[PDB]
Amino acid sequence: GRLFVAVFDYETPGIIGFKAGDRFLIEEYAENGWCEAIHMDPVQKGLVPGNFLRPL
Repeated sequence: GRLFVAVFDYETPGIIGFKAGDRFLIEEYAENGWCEAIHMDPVQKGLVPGNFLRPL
Protein backbone atom coordinates (compact mmCIF):
# COMPACT_ATOMS: atom_id res chain seq x y z
CA GLY A 1 0.00 0.00 0.00
CA ARG A 2 0.90 3.75 0.41
CA LEU A 3 3.67 5.68 2.26
CA PHE A 4 2.89 7.86 5.25
CA VAL A 5 4.90 9.91 7.67
CA ALA A 6 4.07 10.87 11.30
CA VAL A 7 3.46 14.58 11.93
CA PHE A 8 3.19 14.05 15.76
CA ASP A 9 5.04 11.91 18.36
CA TYR A 10 3.25 8.90 19.86
CA GLU A 11 6.24 7.60 21.83
CA THR A 12 4.89 5.98 25.07
CA PRO A 13 1.83 4.29 23.40
CA GLY A 14 -0.20 -4.59 19.22
CA ILE A 15 -0.21 -0.66 19.16
CA ILE A 16 3.29 0.76 18.23
CA GLY A 17 5.09 4.03 19.23
CA PHE A 18 6.86 6.50 16.85
CA LYS A 19 8.23 10.04 16.42
CA ALA A 20 7.30 12.78 13.96
CA GLY A 21 9.15 12.08 10.65
CA ASP A 22 8.92 8.26 11.04
CA ARG A 23 7.64 6.58 7.86
CA PHE A 24 4.97 3.95 7.40
CA LEU A 25 3.79 1.63 4.68
CA ILE A 26 0.02 1.34 5.11
CA GLU A 27 -2.29 -0.98 3.08
CA GLU A 28 -5.66 0.22 4.66
CA TYR A 29 -5.38 3.79 5.89
CA ALA A 30 -8.05 5.27 8.30
CA GLU A 31 -7.97 8.99 9.31
CA ASN A 32 -9.98 8.10 12.48
CA GLY A 33 -8.89 5.55 15.07
CA TRP A 34 -6.00 3.10 14.33
CA CYS A 35 -4.66 1.25 11.23
CA GLU A 36 -2.11 -1.43 10.42
CA ALA A 37 1.25 0.03 9.40
CA ILE A 38 4.89 -1.17 8.93
CA HIS A 39 6.97 1.38 10.93
CA MET A 40 10.56 2.44 9.87
CA ASP A 41 13.23 4.73 11.54
CA PRO A 42 14.73 -3.29 12.81
CA VAL A 43 11.16 -2.82 11.31
CA GLN A 44 7.95 -3.24 13.34
CA LYS A 45 4.31 -3.81 12.32
CA GLY A 46 1.38 -2.79 14.55
CA LEU A 47 -1.48 -0.34 14.99
CA VAL A 48 -0.94 3.43 14.73
CA PRO A 49 -3.41 6.31 15.06
CA GLY A 50 -4.21 7.42 11.49
CA ASN A 51 -4.79 11.06 12.44
CA PHE A 52 -1.12 11.29 13.64
CA LEU A 53 0.06 10.54 10.04
CA ARG A 54 0.03 12.25 6.56
CA PRO A 55 0.57 10.79 3.03
CA LEU A 56 4.13 11.20 1.64
